[PDB]
Amino acid sequence: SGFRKMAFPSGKVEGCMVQVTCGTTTLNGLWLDDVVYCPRHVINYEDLLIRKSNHNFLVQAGNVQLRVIGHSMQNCVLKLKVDTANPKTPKYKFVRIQPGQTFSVLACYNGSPSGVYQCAMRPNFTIKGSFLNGSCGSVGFNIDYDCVSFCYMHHMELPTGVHAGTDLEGNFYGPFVDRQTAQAAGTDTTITVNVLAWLYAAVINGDRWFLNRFTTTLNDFNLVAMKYNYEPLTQDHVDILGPLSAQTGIAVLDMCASLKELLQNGMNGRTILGSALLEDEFTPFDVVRQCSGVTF
Amino acid sequence: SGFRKMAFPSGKVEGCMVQVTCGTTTLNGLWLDDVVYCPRHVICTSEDMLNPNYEDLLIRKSNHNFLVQAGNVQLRVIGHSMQNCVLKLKVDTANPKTPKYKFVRIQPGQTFSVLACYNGSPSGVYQCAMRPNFTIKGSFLNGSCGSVGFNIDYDCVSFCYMHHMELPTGVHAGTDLEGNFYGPFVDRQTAQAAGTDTTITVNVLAWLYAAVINGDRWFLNRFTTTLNDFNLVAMKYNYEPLTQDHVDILGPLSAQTGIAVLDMCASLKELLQNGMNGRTILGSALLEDEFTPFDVVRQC
Ligand SMILES: C[C@H]1COc2ccc(Cl)cc2[C@@H]1C(=O)Nc1cncc2ccccc12
Repeated sequence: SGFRKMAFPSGKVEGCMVQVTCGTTTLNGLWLDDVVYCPRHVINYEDLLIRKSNHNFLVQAGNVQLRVIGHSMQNCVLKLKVDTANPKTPKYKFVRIQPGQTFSVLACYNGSPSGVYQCAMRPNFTIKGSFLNGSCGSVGFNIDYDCVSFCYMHHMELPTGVHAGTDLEGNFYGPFVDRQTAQAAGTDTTITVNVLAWLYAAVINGDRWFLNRFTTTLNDFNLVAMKYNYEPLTQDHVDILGPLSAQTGIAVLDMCASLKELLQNGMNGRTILGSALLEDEFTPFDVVRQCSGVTF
Repeated sequence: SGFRKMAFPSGKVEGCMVQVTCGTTTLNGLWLDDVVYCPRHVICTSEDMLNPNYEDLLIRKSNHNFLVQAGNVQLRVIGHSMQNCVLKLKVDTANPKTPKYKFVRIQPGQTFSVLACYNGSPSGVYQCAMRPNFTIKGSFLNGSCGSVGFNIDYDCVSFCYMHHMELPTGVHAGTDLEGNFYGPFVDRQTAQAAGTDTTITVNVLAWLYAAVINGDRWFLNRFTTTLNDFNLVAMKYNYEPLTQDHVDILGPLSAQTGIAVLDMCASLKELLQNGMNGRTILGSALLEDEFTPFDVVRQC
C-alpha cells in the first residue's frame, strides 16, 4: 500500500553528468559515448559558436577534465565531441515526449547531481520544476528495462517560476526561445487522463468515497472538462485506462462521472490519497507500474 | 524558483542493492563492504511470523542456506550474525560500488529518500518523513522488505531506515541500520497498530517560509503569538508541540525572510482556523509537513 510521487532510480543518469564551462557560464552537460550535450546558451548562435575554439569549453567529469576535440550545434543543444567515451554510458535513446507524459528530473549544479524528482510536461509545455541558477543542462528521463530514454534538458525559468527546455535533439517543448526576451507560459490545463489514473490508484489503495453509481458519455464529460480547464479526454485515453478499469471494476466513463461530480461539488473537506486537490502528474502507466512493482 | 518534493540521487544506493533468499522468502539486502544487511524476518517460515524466536531460528541456519544475488552474480555467504532486528550476512566479496557511508538513527520529523526495491532491483525513488508516530507513509508492495531510507549530504550516504513491515492502516514500520525499530513495533505478525498521527509543526513552518521565499505571502498576518498560546491552539488540530529547539532551528529562515518565528506561528494558527479558502500554497491545498527546515534551506 501507499502512493507516492516516485521518480526512476537516477544512477544510470548520474554517471553521465558533467560540468560545462564556457567563459563565465557554468552549467550541466550530459556525457554519452564521446559527446557532451548541453544548452547552446552556454556560449546569433552560429556567429557566437564559430568564434569559440575547442579549448574554450572546459568539461569536468568528477575531478577529471575532459578534452573537447570538436563542437557542433543541433537546434538549441550544443554537442561537444570529447576524446574519451563515457565508460558509464548506459543503453539509451533520445525520445521526445507529449504533454501529459511524466519523467524524472535529475537536478544538477556544477555537474553534480543534487536531487531527483518526478514531474509532468504540462499541456502548456512547461514543467513545474524546482531549479535554481546553475541547474541548466539538468535532464529529464524515463527508464524501460535497462534503457534510459532522455526526453528533456533544462534551459530556462519563465517569469511565473515554471521551467522550459528542449528534447535531447535541441527542439524546445512549447513556444519558447533560448534568449532574454518577454516570454510567458500559456494558460495551463489539467491532464484529465492522469487525474483519472490517479483516481484508479486511489481506488486500488482503498479510497472509494468519490465513486458513484453514475456513468457519463465521452462527449458530455468533455463539455464539463472544457468548463473546468481540463484537457479533452480522447478515445485513446479511454483505451489506455482499460487495464485500470478492468482491475477496479470502474469503467472510464463511470470514473468520469466521479470526476465530473468532484469538479462541480469539490472534495467537501475530504482528501484522496492524502491530497485535497486532484493530482494530474501520474500517467496511467505510472499507476500500473507503482500498483504492481516494476523494477529497473 | 519552484518547490518540489525532492529525493536524493539514488545511484550510490542502487549499487548496494542485492536480493537475499532464505527458503521460500526473498527480500532486499544492502551490500556494504563485505556485509549484506537485511531484515532478520527473512529466516521466518509460515508458523514463525506470530511468535518467532530469531535466536533459535538463526542457530539452525548455515551459510549456504542464504542465497545472495548481486545482479546475475551469486555472492557466497561466509558468516552470519544478528544485530537486533537486522541480519548481517558476511560475504566473500567486498562491494566495489560501496560509497562513503554511515548509519544514522533519525528522529521523528526527519526526512529521507527511499529506494524501493523488489528482488534486489531498484524500481523507484521517493521522499519520506519519519512520522511523529514512528511510521513512514511509504509506497511498498510485497517483496519490498529490506528497501532502505537514506540521505546524501556531501557525497556520504547516511543510511537511516530499512523497511520491515506494513501495519494494517497501510503505513510502514522499520528499523535503523543497527536493527533497532523506530516506534513501539516488533517484527512479529501479532496485532500492532500505529498510534494517532500528528502534523510535524516545525516542518509546516519551514514550508511556509519556503512559500514566502518563493513569493507567496497571502497567508501572512499582522499578529504574533506566544509559544505557549501557539501550542495550545496547534495541539487542538493534532499538530506536534513546537519546542524552543524548533524555534531556534527556524532562526535562519526567519532572518532570510524577515518574519519572526512566532509571527509565522500566528499565520499558521490562522490557516488552521480558516483553511485555505480555495487558495494554494506552493501548489498544495493542504499544509505540507514533509520538508524539514534543513530541506527548505537546501532547496531554496
Ligand atoms: C509477511 C508480511 C505481513 O506480516 C509481517 C509481520 C512482521 C514483519 Cl516484520 C513483516 C511482515 C510482512 C509485511 O508486512 N510485508 C510487507 C511490507 N511492506 C509492504 C507490504 C505490502 C503488502 C503486503 C506485505 C507487505
